[PDB]
Amino acid sequence: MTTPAERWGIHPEHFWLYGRRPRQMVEFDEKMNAWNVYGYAEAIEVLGDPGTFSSHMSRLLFTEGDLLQTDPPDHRELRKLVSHAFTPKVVAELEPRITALTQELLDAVADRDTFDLMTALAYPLPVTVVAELLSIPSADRHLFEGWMTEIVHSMAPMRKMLEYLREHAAECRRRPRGDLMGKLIEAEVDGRRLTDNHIVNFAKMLLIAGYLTTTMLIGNTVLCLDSYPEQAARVRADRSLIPGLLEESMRFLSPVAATYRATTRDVEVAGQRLSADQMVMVWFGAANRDARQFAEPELFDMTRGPNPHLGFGRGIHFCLGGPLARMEGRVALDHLLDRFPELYTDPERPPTFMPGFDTTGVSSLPLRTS
Ligand code: HEM
Ligand SMILES: [Mg+2]
Ligand SMILES: [Mg+2]
Ligand SMILES: [Mg+2]
Ligand SMILES: [Mg+2]
Repeated sequence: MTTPAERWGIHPEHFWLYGRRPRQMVEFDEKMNAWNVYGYAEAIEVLGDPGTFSSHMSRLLFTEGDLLQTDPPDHRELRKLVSHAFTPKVVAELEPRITALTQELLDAVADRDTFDLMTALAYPLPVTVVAELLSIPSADRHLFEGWMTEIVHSMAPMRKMLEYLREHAAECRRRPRGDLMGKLIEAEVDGRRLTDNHIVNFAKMLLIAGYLTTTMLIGNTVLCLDSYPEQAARVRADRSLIPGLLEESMRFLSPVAATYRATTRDVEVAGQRLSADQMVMVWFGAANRDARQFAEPELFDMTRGPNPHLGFGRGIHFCLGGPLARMEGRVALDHLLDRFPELYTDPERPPTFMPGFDTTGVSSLPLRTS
């Protein structure tokens, strides 16, 4: 069966998408001036040692409040403080709103013969969750819909969004409430109250981290359903397969193909000697194709497994929006299949993908009913 990668030429440089093995699981590149980690076990080792493999990228050369760029102990405190807003409890509380939105979005395309799934369902979806968590007024949510689209399209839309979030942080200081913003106002990291800049960077981080990759998740999954008809038929007849389907979609096409790490000391990984102050690229996409961990990794199999892929990552930085992303993917797919009995890709209007080399996901997906 022809994979999505072979059908449309998804990231030809991503050799693992075409069943090709890396010569070594840890390889240095002179052109990139960075170490590449391709193996599953080696990835877990790198991700499991944040003291050696820092997340603070500025070391190799503003980021305060941004969890992605923060190491322990500051990371430990800041994550612990915001953890409550990402639990399965918050997932269940937000589901009816996202369900309603999914219905509304699919009402618009219900009678269409052709439609782009990305612009119809995938793009106008993920903002709502983050907007709810950041207590963005419902009237200002359209602004974030526009801003996030522009940044995806390509500095100017980012400037306006940061400008809004600065005043939003100052407004929430005048309005005390038991939400995520309110807890950030009363928060203490390193024995110090977080300034507006800390909260702005956190808000910016959350918006970026909760948008494009969720969009890629929706796109990639439908792309996989179109490539595997026998498996897609089982999904329509058994909707309880959807959670497993989404997990495999992330293994097969990891929206975040790689994350970045920086060495703090001389370290040996898989016999390779890494020097201090060097960039390390941890390829989630490559690690998800490791046959030492996954049986027949070249095959798409929704029935895995359990499926311990690295699409959400691994370690202390493990995706906080993990539970929220799976839910958003589930609701989007379930209702999409309910509304459209038949969905097909168009050879005349082929799907396009994000150019980013550290990503693997759909940018546009034209669909037809017959
Ligand atoms: C399917 C879509 C998604 C993908 C591909 C994805 C990818 C990731 C990955 C791989 C990490 C770990 C990063 C690392 O180790 O360096 C992560 C953490 C994070 N994610 Fe998820 N994610 C997704 C959904 C979300 C959602 C729904 C949110 C929230 C709205 C979110 C916001 C974050 C934030 C703020 C972090 C940083 C947490 C930390 O550093 O402790 N991402 N995202
Ligand atoms: Mg910095
Ligand atoms: Mg700086
Ligand atoms: Mg099949
Ligand atoms: Mg769920």
